[PDB]
Amino acid sequence: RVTVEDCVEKVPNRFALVLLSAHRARGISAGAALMVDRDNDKNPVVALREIADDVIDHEGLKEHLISTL
Amino acid sequence: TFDQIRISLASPEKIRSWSFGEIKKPETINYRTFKPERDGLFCARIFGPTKDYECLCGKYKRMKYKGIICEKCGVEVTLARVRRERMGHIELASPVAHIWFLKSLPSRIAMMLDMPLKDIERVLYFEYYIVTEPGLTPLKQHQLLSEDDYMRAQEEYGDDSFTAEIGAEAIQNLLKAIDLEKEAERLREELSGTVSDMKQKKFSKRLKILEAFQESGNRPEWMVLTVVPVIPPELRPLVPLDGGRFATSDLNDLYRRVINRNNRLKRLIELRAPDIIIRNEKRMLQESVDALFDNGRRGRVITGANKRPLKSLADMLKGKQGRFRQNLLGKRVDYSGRSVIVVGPELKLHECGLPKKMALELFKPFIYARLDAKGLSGTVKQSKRMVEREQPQVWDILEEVIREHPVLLNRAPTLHRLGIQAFEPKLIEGKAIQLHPLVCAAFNADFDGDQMAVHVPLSLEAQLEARVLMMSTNNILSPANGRPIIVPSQDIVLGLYYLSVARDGEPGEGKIFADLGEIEAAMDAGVVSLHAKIKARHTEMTPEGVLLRKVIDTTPGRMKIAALLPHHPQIGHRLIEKALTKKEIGNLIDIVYRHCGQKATVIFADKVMGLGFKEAAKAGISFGKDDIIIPVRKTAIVEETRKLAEEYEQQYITKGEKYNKVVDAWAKATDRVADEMMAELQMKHKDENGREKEINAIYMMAHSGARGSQAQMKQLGGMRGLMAKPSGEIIETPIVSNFKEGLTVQEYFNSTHGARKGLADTALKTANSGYLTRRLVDVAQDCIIVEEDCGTTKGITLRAVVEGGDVLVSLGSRVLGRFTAEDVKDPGTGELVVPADTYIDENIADAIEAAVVQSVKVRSVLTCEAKIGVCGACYGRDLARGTPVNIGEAVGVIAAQSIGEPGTQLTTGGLPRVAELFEARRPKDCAVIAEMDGRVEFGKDYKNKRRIKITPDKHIAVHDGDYITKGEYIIDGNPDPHDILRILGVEALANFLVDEIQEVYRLQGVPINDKHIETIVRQMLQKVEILEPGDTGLIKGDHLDKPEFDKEQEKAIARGGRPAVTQPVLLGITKASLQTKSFISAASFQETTRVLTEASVHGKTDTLEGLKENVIVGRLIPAGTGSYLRSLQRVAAKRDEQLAQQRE
DNA sequence: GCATCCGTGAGTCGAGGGTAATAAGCAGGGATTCGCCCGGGTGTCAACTCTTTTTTT
DNA sequence: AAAAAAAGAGTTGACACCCGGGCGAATCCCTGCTATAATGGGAGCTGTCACGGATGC
Ligand SMILES: [Mg+2]
Ligand SMILES: [Zn+2]
Ligand SMILES: [Zn+2]
Repeated sequence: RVTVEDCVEKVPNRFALVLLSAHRARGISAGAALMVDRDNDKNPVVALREIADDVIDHEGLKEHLISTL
Repeated sequence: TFDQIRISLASPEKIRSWSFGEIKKPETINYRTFKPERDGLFCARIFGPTKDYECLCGKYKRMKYKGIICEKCGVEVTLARVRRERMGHIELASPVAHIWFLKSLPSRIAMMLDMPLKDIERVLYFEYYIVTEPGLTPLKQHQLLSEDDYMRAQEEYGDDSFTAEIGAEAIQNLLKAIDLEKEAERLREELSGTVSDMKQKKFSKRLKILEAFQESGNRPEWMVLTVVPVIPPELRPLVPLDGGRFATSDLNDLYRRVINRNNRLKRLIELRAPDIIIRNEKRMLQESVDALFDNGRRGRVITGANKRPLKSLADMLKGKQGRFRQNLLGKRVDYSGRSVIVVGPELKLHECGLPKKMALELFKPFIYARLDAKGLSGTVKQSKRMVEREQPQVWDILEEVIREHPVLLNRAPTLHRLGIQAFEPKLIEGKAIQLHPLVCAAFNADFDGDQMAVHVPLSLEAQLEARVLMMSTNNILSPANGRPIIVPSQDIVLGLYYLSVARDGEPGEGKIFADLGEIEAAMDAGVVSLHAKIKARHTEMTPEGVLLRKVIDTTPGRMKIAALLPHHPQIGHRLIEKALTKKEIGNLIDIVYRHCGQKATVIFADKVMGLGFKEAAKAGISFGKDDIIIPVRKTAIVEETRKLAEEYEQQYITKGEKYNKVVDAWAKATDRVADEMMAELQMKHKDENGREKEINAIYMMAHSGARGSQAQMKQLGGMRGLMAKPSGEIIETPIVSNFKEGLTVQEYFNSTHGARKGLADTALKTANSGYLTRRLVDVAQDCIIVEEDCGTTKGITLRAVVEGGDVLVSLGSRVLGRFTAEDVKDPGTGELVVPADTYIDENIADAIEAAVVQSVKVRSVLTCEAKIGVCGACYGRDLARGTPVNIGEAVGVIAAQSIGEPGTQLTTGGLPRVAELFEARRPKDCAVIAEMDGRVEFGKDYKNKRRIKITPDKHIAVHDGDYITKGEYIIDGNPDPHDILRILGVEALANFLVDEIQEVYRLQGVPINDKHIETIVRQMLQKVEILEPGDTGLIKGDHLDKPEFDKEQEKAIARGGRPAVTQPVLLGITKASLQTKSFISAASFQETTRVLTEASVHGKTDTLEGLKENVIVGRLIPAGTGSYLRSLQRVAAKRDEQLAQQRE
């Protein structure tokens, strides 16, 4: 229900956005979504909508998740 | 995990280590009870048990222990999966030579010890006798006495100091006695200081094979294998079909025959049979061995029952079951469906209709998970029972689960990347998949009988990845060129053209309307016509602020579709003044997408589609018999031409008369009636009342450009010209008739001939297009944008094409989308219009186009000198999106797809010309370039050819007296690219190839950007020769990375000696993958025989860097998402190493 | 340095469903395999004795 | 305010039986031996090019 125009404007890579939204959805699966309401939306769409009004430099947690074994 | 796949020769010790037991009896199964045999091909003791956790003979079938072994039976209890990973070996009484290293194109065994291939075949067939270890007696080594008299009568020189052997043992002893170091040292000295006329061609190959056998660690004696391993009993199954009749694979026959021949030879050796019978047995055994591997080199082995030839291991991996398209690359996929497609105007652009039957089956696990989480069901088994009976409550769960899950839809002939586009499924009745009228143009598929497949992404990352990367709303621009693909095809464009037309004679003209609502109310009452001269109030917002709504004089048809245009400068009611042609409406969607965002473009395309359909269904677009009219002057023109052609026949040379009478009388008459009917149709009739009655249907259809054309209307209403016979020439008989009137059988026969010729031509040329597309994707599959900036200052000059006094392509459109190499200066006025290195936007584009300017140096992918891959500072602006290309996007694959897309519609040029140009073969005998300067000297003294003219300081078209300079085009048409690259620079050859390809593609009317051609040309040139013997005595071609890495290492070892520099070498796209580094990418497209045998002796290790290797291994492709994930993993490893450094 | 001869290629998704032919003979001795039956370890039941939580006194 | 028992445990003999291991018996597979004279074999293309390479004097 939301275009990828603002998402590409926030992050011009167009490839890191997919991984960022996937990590945001995996985090919103349990105890999250305190920034934007659901509004009858699923996890990926709500994550993409929240990315338009959220910090884009949140890949630190994604990098630290696979930092060690 | 695993990396760095390595392939080399397998020694007998390794084969024995792999095998578990030796097979001795060719017994598959028992006839009374179907069970494995003791030593047969299907053995439980050798290939594990058949049942899972159940040994044979009913002793340890409890399945509680897995480490025990049945004493009486002799097989351990293990899962059935172990039967597929266990191999067996067969012992051979006599050595046998490998068929791959013997009958291959380059004789690998013949390359060793300088032995001809004709002599090796005689020794293997036991025909002649070879001599080795010669003494002081005659018959020196390598004598190869042919007749038996030389082996017995000529052997009267003592029973010692003379050894002679025959068969595979001779080759084995020769390979075991040969040395590598001494031969390499002898060939190294002989290579240096030699005339190098013909001996070099063999010495180079011998030195290469010797150095490969040295460093690889494979002895030369492994060619003659002694033990042959057997495939496990799972790839050659013996499953019993329905009815009790078994069905086994054809591989069991070869193994059974080999085992039988080996047992027969073993029994012969024990019985002490004569040499004549034992020799034939060894010959038959060797034939069975080297036929079990290939079965094509030697005589064909056909079974007595079946009439088809058996499929050996080599033929099983070439085209049918190999990794080409059967198992590795192309495989079946579940969670998919297929059904016919239909058109739906109510659906949105990102929504597609999906039948309830297909959706209920594809989303079964999702429905199960929803029923589990919703609480309406309990056990999973119970849930499986609820959907089987099709309860009415399951429909509500299906609509809730299918809310945002995108499904992938693709047509059968996936030519370009636009063929696969994701949509949002919506439940609908029926069994036909609904579709959008605008999206059907992208798939390139009519709605007559075509069917589309549907896929479902299961993973959450893949589901979310297709929404923002593969959605239909995002794919609005074609990847080949910046042209919108959502233009109205047939009906919307026709309706918009009908609404854009304005007629001076109409009722209710001259009134002023403030709002469109007043216009609609007046049209409802009928006081005002649909289109007529009217002055209304409309807002434009040209100064980017607020407008006073200045009055505009346009018809009610105008400003009704203009209201859908978004509010933005540079666009407004001024752009709708045109007639709204198909090209005009296509250009209109480009400017709205260029100026405004993507949402406005898609919403405008959605709004304009409904208006066009609503307007077309209200007017009388019905085509009738009175719509098509024949010109009244044609009846006189044809009779005048017939009367004029009569005098030419009585005069007559017959060839000249028949040629001049048909190309002048009928050619001029065919064009006269055409323009006559065109003028009669374009004329606007005036009704008695004073208003235009109506416009012709076919004329409007031809002018709008939706379906009608000029040639079609001419053949429908004109004279049809003259038909062509299958020979090639035009028939002299005049076919003066059209489809409206009757046609006799004689004139229809020629039309049938032409139609059948065209149909036969279009059926074969499409296969060549597919072959070229498959060949181009394999050569440019390694081109991936990895770096952002390269720092290169070089570039290639770009000029516009011009034919006489007119230009074909503007300089702004050609240079647009590429980063400027150097700061362009305005000609005449000393002003810098563009910086040194900046992105050429549309503003800079039309600024450079306004002021006249010559060619400008622009960076390109061919001039880049970065690391492996391609940087984003040389590719330029992306074609799919307005913004520049992102890092990780695959450029080679998209370039190959864009080059192969316009195929199947081509044709001295066309599809075969393009295929020959891309391969860079020999076009024809052409004059070699002089490559001299100043004074030119004579050539050869009539030695059947002119080699070269030296000036130290056949049909000839250049005089020896005139001076000659380097680059002079002294050559017929279609020059050779090899000498062109040898004499001139690589940039000249690249520009020539780009010009030729662009001309061949523009002669048919298909626009294609030169970026893809430049990328393909760069992928072509990747190897450089060697002229200096410093650190590398070879002269053969080598990859471009080795000298860049070897020269830096050679200079670091010792600056003394001499450097190494050599000009690059060109090669076709086919051979570009022949000598590639990774053998897996080469074995997929090329022949698997020459690729495997060549890479086997060298022992090349694949690093899994290319895209083809990751697809075969089943890993993430190093492009886009895969590239970003690999970069993240690399940075995480770096951070972990930094953290571990401080901790010690 | 040229003339003659032997390998590779041919798009892609869909339908359609199973098949088919020759035919020596008998005597010696062992290895294999199917029927019955005793049998010892596994189940399925009559039927004799401590504990205790109350429910009754 | 007191004081003993249907269950709950715990066994103790008492069958019912169910594949296992032998005893048989009935029957499969192998191998060799037959004495007038037998004395070199049957398909298969051949209605695509074109390239790209491997032998020869
Ligand atoms: Mg169709
Ligand atoms: Zn067993
Ligand atoms: Zn570059």
